[PDB]
Amino acid sequence: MPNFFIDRPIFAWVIAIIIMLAGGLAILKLPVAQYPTIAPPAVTISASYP
Amino acid sequence: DLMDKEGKGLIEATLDAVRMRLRPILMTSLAFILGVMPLVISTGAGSGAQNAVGTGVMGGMVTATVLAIFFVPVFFVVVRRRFSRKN
Amino acid sequence: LPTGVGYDWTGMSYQERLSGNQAPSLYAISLIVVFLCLAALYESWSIPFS
Amino acid sequence: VFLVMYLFLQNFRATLIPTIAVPVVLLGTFAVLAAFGFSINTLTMFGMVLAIGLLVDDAIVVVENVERVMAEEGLPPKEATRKSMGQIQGALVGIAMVLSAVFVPMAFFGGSTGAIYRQFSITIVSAMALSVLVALILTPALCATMLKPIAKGDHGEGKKGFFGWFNRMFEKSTHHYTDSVGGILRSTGRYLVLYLIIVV
Repeated sequence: MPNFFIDRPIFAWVIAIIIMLAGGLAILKLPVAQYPTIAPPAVTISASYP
Repeated sequence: DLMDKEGKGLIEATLDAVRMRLRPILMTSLAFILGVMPLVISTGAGSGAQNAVGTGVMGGMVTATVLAIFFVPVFFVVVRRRFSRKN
Repeated sequence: LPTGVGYDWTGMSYQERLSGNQAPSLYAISLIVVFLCLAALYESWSIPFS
Repeated sequence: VFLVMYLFLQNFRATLIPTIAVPVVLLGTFAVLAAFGFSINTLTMFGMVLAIGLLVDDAIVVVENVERVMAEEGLPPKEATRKSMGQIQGALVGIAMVLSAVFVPMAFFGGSTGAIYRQFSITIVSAMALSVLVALILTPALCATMLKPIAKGDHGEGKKGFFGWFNRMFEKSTHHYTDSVGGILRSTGRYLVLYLIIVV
């Protein structure tokens, strides 16, 4: 059953390319920020009055 | 693979499996430690994590790969050769 | 126009102001995915190109 | 990683097969978190550089096991990788199963730091999972097609000099290691108790 797709090796190439351009679409799609937001939510309601 | 597909005694099947296994241990070992050369030469930029943890898994290699090459077969033959069945 | 002057194109000109057609990128990668999927169905090198 | 990949078995053909297999895996990693939308991040990027250490040596365990199995008896590589994919369809579902088992706790943390552990967790989820999958299908095809039908039982009688001489060092250490199997069976006695003292 893997050998069935050894018998279509170009099929496995195609799977690899689907990975290449799904992943290329991802890296040209995914946003960038170094710290995937960790801290708990903290609303800081503040005020000011002289 | 060499238990009942090859129904021999444990030791010689262990030897063939540990020769055929033996070249993987070297190639994986040197391969990975050359993998972690940049981790250990690094100064700055996560340097605690790649330096400390790179050396940590490096010591994982040398205190695992060239440690338990001896230990895994003999643990197998004390589990089996002390606690197989009677047959 | 004098200095300190800007402007805007909006409406459906907001839509085309974003993009009129990113379609040929999708015809491009559509040609890609057609090419490789037929390279699985053919299961053959460049026989799909016909 | 690529220079490592060429380095070992001294072939300008065979060792070049898995190399191009390598980065596809890691970029598929991004596709997996495209399922998650998780942005590229220095914690996650560091967990995936450790993780690409992990799938490159997963890559060389599967392709070295394949290269071995086709190498020791030298038949046309169909049946070689048939038996090989027998034992490592078992071993691939092995390493995926137990490796998934080692970082489902990383999935099931609490705490915000524990959510960072969730990020490393999904990182090696991607690495483990798709690495095992491309080893399952893509690797036996690549090894099966564009390699050479080699001679049977060939040890490399023409490969000489420092290289095959180092392979004579290799068999020297191999039979030396066989003597280590007997004598360090006696030192499964004394290295049984030495194992207890090093573990404590």
